[PDB]
Amino acid sequence: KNLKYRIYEEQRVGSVIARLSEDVADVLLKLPNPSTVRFRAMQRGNSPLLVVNEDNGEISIGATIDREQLCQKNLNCSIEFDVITLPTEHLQLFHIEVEVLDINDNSPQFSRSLIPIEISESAAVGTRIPLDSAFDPDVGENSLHTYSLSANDFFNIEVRTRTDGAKYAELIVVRELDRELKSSYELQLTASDMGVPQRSGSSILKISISDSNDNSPAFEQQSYIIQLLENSPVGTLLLDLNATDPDEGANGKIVYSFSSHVSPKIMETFKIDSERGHLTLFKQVDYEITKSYEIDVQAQDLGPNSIPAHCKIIIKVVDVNDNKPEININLMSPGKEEISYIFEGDPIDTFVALVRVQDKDSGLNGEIVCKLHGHGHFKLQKTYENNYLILTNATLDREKRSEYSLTVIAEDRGTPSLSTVKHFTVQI
Amino acid sequence: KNLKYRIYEEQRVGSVIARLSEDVADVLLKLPNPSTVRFRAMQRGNSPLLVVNEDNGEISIGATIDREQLCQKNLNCSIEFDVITLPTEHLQLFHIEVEVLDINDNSPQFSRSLIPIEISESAAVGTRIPLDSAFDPDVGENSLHTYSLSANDFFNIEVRTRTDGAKYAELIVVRELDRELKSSYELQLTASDMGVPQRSGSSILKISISDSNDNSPAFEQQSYIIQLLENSPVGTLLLDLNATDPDEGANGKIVYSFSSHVSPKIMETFKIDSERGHLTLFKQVDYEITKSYEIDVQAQDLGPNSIPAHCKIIIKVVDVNDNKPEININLMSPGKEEISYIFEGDPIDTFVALVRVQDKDSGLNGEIVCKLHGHGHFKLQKTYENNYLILTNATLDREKRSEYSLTVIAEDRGTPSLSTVKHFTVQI
Ligand SMILES: *[C@@H]1O[C@H](CO[C@@H]2O[C@@H](C)[C@@H](O)[C@@H](O)[C@@H]2O)[C@@H](O[C@@H]2O[C@H](CO)[C@@H](O[C@@H]3O[C@H](CO[C@H]4O[C@H](CO)[C@@H](O)[C@H](O)[C@@H]4O)[C@@H](O)[C@H](O[C@H]4O[C@H](CO)[C@@H](O)[C@H](O)[C@@H]4O)[C@@H]3O)[C@H](O)[C@H]2NC(C)=O)[C@H](O)[C@H]1NC(C)=O
Ligand SMILES: *[C@@H]1O[C@H](CO[C@@H]2O[C@@H](C)[C@@H](O)[C@@H](O)[C@@H]2O)[C@@H](O[C@@H]2O[C@H](CO)[C@@H](O[C@@H]3O[C@H](CO)[C@@H](O)[C@H](O)[C@@H]3O)[C@H](O)[C@H]2NC(C)=O)[C@H](O)[C@H]1NC(C)=O
Ligand SMILES: *[C@@H]1O[C@H](CO[C@@H]2O[C@@H](C)[C@@H](O)[C@@H](O)[C@@H]2O)[C@@H](O[C@@H]2O[C@H](CO)[C@@H](O)[C@H](O)[C@H]2NC(C)=O)[C@H](O)[C@H]1NC(C)=O
Ligand SMILES: *[C@@H]1O[C@H](CO)[C@@H](O)[C@H](O[C@@H]2O[C@@H](C)[C@@H](O)[C@@H](O)[C@@H]2O)[C@H]1NC(C)=O
Ligand SMILES: *[C@@H]1O[C@H](CO)[C@@H](O)[C@H](O)[C@H]1NC(C)=O
Ligand SMILES: *[C@@H]1O[C@H](CO)[C@@H](O)[C@H](O)[C@H]1NC(C)=O
Ligand SMILES: [Ca+2]
Ligand SMILES: [Ca+2]
Ligand SMILES: [Ca+2]
Ligand SMILES: [Ca+2]
Ligand SMILES: [Ca+2]
Ligand SMILES: [Ca+2]
Ligand SMILES: [Ca+2]
Ligand SMILES: [Ca+2]
Ligand SMILES: [Ca+2]
Ligand SMILES: [Ca+2]
Ligand SMILES: [Ca+2]
Ligand SMILES: [Ca+2]
Ligand SMILES: [Ca+2]
Ligand SMILES: [Ca+2]
Ligand SMILES: [Ca+2]
Ligand SMILES: [Ca+2]
Ligand SMILES: [Ca+2]
Ligand SMILES: [Ca+2]
Ligand code: NA
Ligand code: NA
Repeated sequence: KNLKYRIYEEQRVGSVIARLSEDVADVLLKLPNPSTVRFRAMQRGNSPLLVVNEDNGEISIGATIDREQLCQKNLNCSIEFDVITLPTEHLQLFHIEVEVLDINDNSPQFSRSLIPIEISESAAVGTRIPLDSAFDPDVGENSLHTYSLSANDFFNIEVRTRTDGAKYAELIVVRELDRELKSSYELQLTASDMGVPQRSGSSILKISISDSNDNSPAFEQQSYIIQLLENSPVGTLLLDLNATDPDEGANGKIVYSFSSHVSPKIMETFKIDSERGHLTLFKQVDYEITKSYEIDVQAQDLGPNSIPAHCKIIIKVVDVNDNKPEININLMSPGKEEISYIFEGDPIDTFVALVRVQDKDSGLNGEIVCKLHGHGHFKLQKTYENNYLILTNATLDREKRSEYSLTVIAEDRGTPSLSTVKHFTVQI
Repeated sequence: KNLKYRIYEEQRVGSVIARLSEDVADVLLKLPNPSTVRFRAMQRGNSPLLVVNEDNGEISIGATIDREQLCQKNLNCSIEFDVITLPTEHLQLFHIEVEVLDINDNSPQFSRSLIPIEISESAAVGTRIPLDSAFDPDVGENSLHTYSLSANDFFNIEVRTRTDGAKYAELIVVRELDRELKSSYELQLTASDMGVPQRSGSSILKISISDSNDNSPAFEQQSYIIQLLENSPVGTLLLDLNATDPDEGANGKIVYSFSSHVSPKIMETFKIDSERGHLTLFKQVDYEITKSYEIDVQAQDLGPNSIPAHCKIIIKVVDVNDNKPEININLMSPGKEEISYIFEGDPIDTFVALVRVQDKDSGLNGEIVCKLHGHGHFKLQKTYENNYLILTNATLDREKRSEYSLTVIAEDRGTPSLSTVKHFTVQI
């Protein structure tokens, strides 16, 4: 005869499932000498989960019944057990089937306690990252049901089911990440089943935010006015530029250089340190040639898709008194630097020489005072700016002196003052 | 007296500019013997540009007058020089100012003929790149006025003016660039002034498009279904994955790996080649333990801000006949494998043995044929699936023989078939 029974797993050893006397009365009481029958179980002596009492026919749990090690994740679980009546003469055969129900004696569990995941700050709102699945060997209501993520402002989870039915958690970036502000997170993922009592397991996700090159260098200020004495030595520090980049590694490492469009002249006279940004002089400047310079400097990081920053540096040169006045004396005489005077006297206010002075410099450094200091009484008459005339101031005397020596002094209004002197003689 | 004249540069040497005798008549005609006066130029510097005719006072070009070498880029240009009348008796002084005008005898020119510029395809519509400025030593309308860029579909040009008045060209990205399609451009930039005849100069732009990581790997298919014999040797090639990335260098170098969320079990049994994508078996499979696998494999490039690609590989394991049938024979005898039989003549169909068979496999590989072989007159009667009884089939006349030896055959319906044999003796 066939008998079917229904138990819960892990019940205490020795508990009775059924009593043959009570359930197979129709068979036992119809044998010869009903009270003399004895029972024998048909199993091996290794791990007998069900046992029969040979004297009264009690079917009781012999060893622990773990549904999980027995049927794994199958919904249907049942143990088979054959019992026979002794003696052999007209023995009966009882095939006993015990359906095993599952209790919730297993909590959700994670493979690893630390779940390291790396996310680039570039990751767009909506990015999804499947997380480790917890394992719950139970079945039905007792198996893994849902997940939950510790409260925070940047991540969520959606619970999903894959092809085979199992459930898993998908991490979702819901707010724009920024490594420059918060580089790492630590959040708790909790899996829980739907059993009674409800069980839970948990793991910690260590989210690390990798840097992307979402920031370019920045200058303190964009414009600069530098004054430079035209006599500064090669190597003078014109300006130490400082730019900053919040990014990490190469993305935040800055290189300074002259903008790609700078004129060659600027590169001829100035040099910029690629690493520290020391704008230095390479060959001296001359106010008498170019009075100003408009340098365009750029700073760019060594990261990908890099946008550069730029600042403008105006170098204004200032004049120094590095040019001495020039004296030119011109005469009517076609040949030489000598002024010919009539042997026998001459009239007053007679043209002797034209005098022109000039100074390369500017301002007071280029303004000239001219003085005539010959050994006599000639007069230096102004005609226009920096152009004077040399004339006489009284009637001369041939007999007294024949050779004259005149000296012109040109002295600019600079400090230190500079001056030159020229000499020429008057033959009469 | 002051005299002002207006001439053009580069005029034919020897041409007459003005006649002093004619222009200072109002002064000469008030002298004694106006017709005897002669003129002398006060030519200063090592620059003999203009000459005076001593007899009539004609001002003629002594040497070529190049406005560019004299006043450079200044609007106001003039040569100043003093001329005097002979004889000295009340000689006159004429200050002459000769304004030199500019002709368009110089074309715009570029410092370098090839202008190499590098642009990353990531550069957004609107990016601007100031380009080298050409230099035109002319002045006014004759100097650099406008620029022009060879016709194209990806770049535009805007003309600009800097603080000091000079003009420059700003390159503009007008349409989204894509290096994967077109890696370089070559465009002609022409600077032209506004003189008549209009003169022009040109340089060529070598535009290089640097690659950015704007593409992630791609798989041929999204999922793959693999059937796998549970007896395949370690190393069987399950699948050769091919992913492609159009990017350059590291951006296009692909790495294959198991997704970070795969279970340790999957990594215990499978291996993926990081470089070529060879999904191979690491530890043999057993259909009797796990029947399928859902592998999540990813391929990502070695570039920045990299998004990985994903493919799902479903491995269906298939049963083979790799388990032999198992026989359990149970008897009355508690000690050893001999079944003690009633010495006295027994009736037909008397219990001798209980026999159970089983097979781990599935389908025909798990279907068992059970057969009873022996000396004679025994019957193997089925009770239920894979469970039979050994009984007697004739009157046990002890006289014939006392010892019997019986052999039980379990042979599954697999291919190749597997079998188990049991032996036990029947004493009467
Ligand atoms: C992934 O890419 C794999 C590579 O295939 C190429 O990839 C790139 C580089 C391009 O060239 C592209 O055009 C190619 O597709 C690809 O695997 C290939 O698959 C084919 C069949 O699908 C294979 O052809 C078969 O080759 C074997 C062996 O020959 C090879 O191996 C020997 C030993 O190493 C070498 O000496 C040879 O030079 C070959 O390289 C043959 O035995 C076989 O012949 C039999 O099968 C064909 C039909 O396939 C019949 O017509 C014949 O009559 C025979 O019955 C084929 O010739 C090819 O070998 C293989 N190459 C690999 C793996 O490198 C794969 O399909 C792509 N996708 C996936 C999902 O795997
Ligand atoms: C760029 O930065 C440098 C360095 O400044 C220092 O380092 C940076 C990384 C930042 O952390 C700064 O906050 C930090 O101060 C600047 O150079 C520094 O300039 C100052 C003056 O501005 C120097 O100190 C002065 O030196 C004079 C002359 O001897 C004294 O009379 C003053 O009493 C005062 O001490 C300082 O020495 C100098 N640093 C070094 C290392 O030489 C630099 O100015 C700056 N660039 C710009 C454009 O501001
Ligand atoms: C899993 O169990 C179902 C449920 O039915 C069974 O009912 C009892 C008879 C007993 O067997 C209990 O353990 C189960 O709860 C099975 O469904 C039956 O399957 C048989 C044949 O397989 C079929 O003839 C019946 O009609 C089915 N019953 C119903 C209500 O539809 C199912 O077969 C079991 N699956 C496996 C793989 O064993
Ligand atoms: C030029 O001639 C005039 C004629 O009157 C003189 O006055 C200048 O000399 C100065 O003036 C007189 C009044 C006297 O005080 C004399 O001592 C002055 O030096 C004369 N100048 C020169 C430089 O010879
Ligand atoms: C230069 O010439 C202009 C005419 O274009 C005139 O207006 C100006 O006065 C001149 N520059 C001077 C006088 O400094
Ligand atoms: C057992 O003996 C009977 C007697 O006729 C016979 O019919 C039967 O075939 C025998 N058993 C087997 C398995 O042949
Ligand atoms: Ca259990
Ligand atoms: Ca359980
Ligand atoms: Ca559970
Ligand atoms: Ca950021
Ligand atoms: Ca940066
Ligand atoms: Ca960053
Ligand atoms: Ca100088
Ligand atoms: Ca100077
Ligand atoms: Ca001076
Ligand atoms: Ca010229
Ligand atoms: Ca010119
Ligand atoms: Ca020109
Ligand atoms: Ca592209
Ligand atoms: Ca690209
Ligand atoms: Ca790529
Ligand atoms: Ca197997
Ligand atoms: Ca098998
Ligand atoms: Ca088998
Ligand atoms: Na610096
Ligand atoms: Na491959």
